[PDB]
Amino acid sequence: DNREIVMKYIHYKLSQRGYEWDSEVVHLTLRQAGDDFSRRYRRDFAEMSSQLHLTPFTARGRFATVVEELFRDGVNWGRIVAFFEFGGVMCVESVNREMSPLVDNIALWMTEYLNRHLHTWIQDNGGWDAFVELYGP
Amino acid sequence: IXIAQXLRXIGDXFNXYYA
Repeated sequence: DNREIVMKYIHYKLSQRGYEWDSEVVHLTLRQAGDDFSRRYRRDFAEMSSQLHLTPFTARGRFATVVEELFRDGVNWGRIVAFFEFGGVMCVESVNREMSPLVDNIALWMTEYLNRHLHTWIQDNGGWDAFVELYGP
Repeated sequence: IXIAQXLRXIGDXFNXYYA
């Protein structure tokens, strides 16, 4: 089930920067994945927090905007990873720009979008064990 | 929509480079 992965992930990316907040298999290669995916594209992610500009009055709207565009023409795993890392970006500039309540808010959003927009694709395409298989190393 | 299209691109490149 979906609300769990978001937590351990968000909690992982927040923890691995200095901040503390609020079977077990997929998680771990979803962390090795995010981490490799972010280093994979460090120079591309730098340009991202520089266009983020997060205020709570805009947070919902900022998140919606991106997520809908990212998955507009379809889903694949790479996109799904990119989604998790983006949640991680928001959750961090929240804590940085002193908005840690958002971190709770962003978590619910990520979860509402997994369950109400991405679940079907993951089921119709092998579940998360499918993913682990593919990421492996 | 910047920011999202160019996550998309790298997402899709990743999903390539892992095909």
